Amino acid sequence: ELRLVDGTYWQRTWRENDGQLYVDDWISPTKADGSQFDEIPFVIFGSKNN
Amino acid sequence: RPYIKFIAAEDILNWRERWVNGAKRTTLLVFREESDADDDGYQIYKEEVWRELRLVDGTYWQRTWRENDGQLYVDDWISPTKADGSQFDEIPFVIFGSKNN
Amino acid sequence: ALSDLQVFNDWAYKTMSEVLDQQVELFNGATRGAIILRSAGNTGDLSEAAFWA
Amino acid sequence: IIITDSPALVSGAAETLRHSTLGLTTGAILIEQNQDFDSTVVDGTGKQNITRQY
Amino acid sequence: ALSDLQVFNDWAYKTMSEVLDQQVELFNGATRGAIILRSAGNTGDLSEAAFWAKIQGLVRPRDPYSNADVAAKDLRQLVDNTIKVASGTPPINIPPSMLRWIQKNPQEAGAVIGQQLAGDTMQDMLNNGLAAGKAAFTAGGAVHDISAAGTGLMTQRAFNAAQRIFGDRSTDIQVWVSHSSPLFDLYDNALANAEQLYVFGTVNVRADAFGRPIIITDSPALVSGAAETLRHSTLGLTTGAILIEQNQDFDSTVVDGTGKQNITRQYQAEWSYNLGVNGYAYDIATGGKAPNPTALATAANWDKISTSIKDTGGVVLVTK
Amino acid sequence: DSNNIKYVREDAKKMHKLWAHIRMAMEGSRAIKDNAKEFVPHPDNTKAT
Repeated sequence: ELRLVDGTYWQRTWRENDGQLYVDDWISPTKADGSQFDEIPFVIFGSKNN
Repeated sequence: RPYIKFIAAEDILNWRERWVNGAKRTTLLVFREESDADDDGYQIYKEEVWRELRLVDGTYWQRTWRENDGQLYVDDWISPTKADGSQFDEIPFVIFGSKNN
Repeated sequence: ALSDLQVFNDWAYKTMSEVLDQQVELFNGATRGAIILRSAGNTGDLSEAAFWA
Repeated sequence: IIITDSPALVSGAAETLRHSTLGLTTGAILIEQNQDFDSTVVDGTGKQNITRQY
Repeated sequence: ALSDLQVFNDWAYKTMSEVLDQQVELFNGATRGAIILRSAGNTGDLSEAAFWAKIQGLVRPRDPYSNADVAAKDLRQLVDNTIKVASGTPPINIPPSMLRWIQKNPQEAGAVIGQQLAGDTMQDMLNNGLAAGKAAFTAGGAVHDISAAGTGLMTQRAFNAAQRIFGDRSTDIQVWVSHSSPLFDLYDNALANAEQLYVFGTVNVRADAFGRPIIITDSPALVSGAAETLRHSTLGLTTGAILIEQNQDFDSTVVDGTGKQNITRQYQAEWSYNLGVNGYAYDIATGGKAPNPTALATAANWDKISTSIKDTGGVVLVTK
Repeated sequence: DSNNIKYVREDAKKMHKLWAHIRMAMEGSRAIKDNAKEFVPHPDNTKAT
């Protein structure tokens, strides 16, 4: 679950066990130095354009 | 002298594939060897000798089966050796084809 | 007392079968060509050959 | 003299037992194998156990 | 749960087969070793092991002044036992001609029979093991009944009775396996505590208040009767109490029987396993050489081998 | 003892027929016309008898 609040990247993941959705709290991945992220690490590439 | 036989496609009539130490090793291989009986007369017989190439505990052994006068001969197991001895680890028989050996 | 003890005897499977009785390994060559063995194919019930009498 | 206990040569019983010794030249008896050897194994269901026939 | 109705990679592409509705993950570590699922074949229709017995009069009082006459003693050798259970599969009529549904899948028939058969095979193993364990423990005199007292099921007072029965060695009981209804009765009694030893944060305890977690499965072997005569069976197990041991001899054939206007394609499967209960022997003569669940669950087909109940592993509790 | 030195594998037995027919095809017209009974079915079995 990728989200962008105030230009900042947050994510949460779900684990499902035959219909047991275990939700995780929203988390903030950061780069090696820090400063967290400015855009979502996800690109949708198509035949026409990305 | 060593002799390179040529075993016809129909002459190879038995073979066996068994793993030892996790390896493709051929354990049994039997092929027919054809010949013509040598008598003073002029009739041509057609007498066959069957060779049983066997590999036990990584050692190559050999027998020949002969057939005459209503019986089936068996000869002693022999272990052919190299000029340096040490017998053998692989049966000296190769089967080839279009796909692979 | 061996009666109180338990005895299991023993068993094994030799995976061996008796083949047959009479001698049949005289067929070709042993009879000096009297009886021979080929791998020819024939159909119907009969094969002919003509030899000019 | 080549020996085999073939029932064909016996052709007799009790006192009237008539063993037959036949002599052959080269090529006397001709037996060709038509190499048409069928060997199917059919298996069935519906019983308490899987059945197989050779 | 999963729907996967959105994308159809293939027609009914493993999407659902309602594979099973009963919890069957009760083997080895799942049962804390109580029901160990193994794979080691053995021949014949039995498996007999022999071990020495405990000499009953091993230690005797001695009168030094007069030894009198020496009492004659002797040593025996008990026999263990492990019956082999045979389980098959009814002939399954595969539709050879694809039947023209919204999902046209001929070979998916066998493809899904594989997984459904695996699930039902493990279910059958678990159910037969539980029924045989109940039968053996009942034949050994390791049963308690609290049906006549009160509602027929106490929250934790029930488990203390089984502890009393199994005796001084009660520590080695690790797991109770039970139907879901006893657990829900446990919750209901805990949710309204007479002696308030429960708090809202600790009313959902799955354990038995002694460090023995309750493992829940809806096995038909643990229930019998209906309405007023309905009874639930809860049986506690030590390590290695129930031995279900596969022989890995699964056989499967597909036959084109035909014989009718349309082709007939069938499916059949065969397998076997060895069922053993610690401290008990299956009476081969009284039962059968290839017993069925009716014979396995029937008492008097199990004999007590261990001298003491403490040696054998398992106690059964009946609750209504 | 087994004493079946002449035993042939089942798959080799299966391949004997194809091997023989390949030998016949390589052989020439004589072998095929000697055994055209298989390759050429009779136009009428009722007449064939």
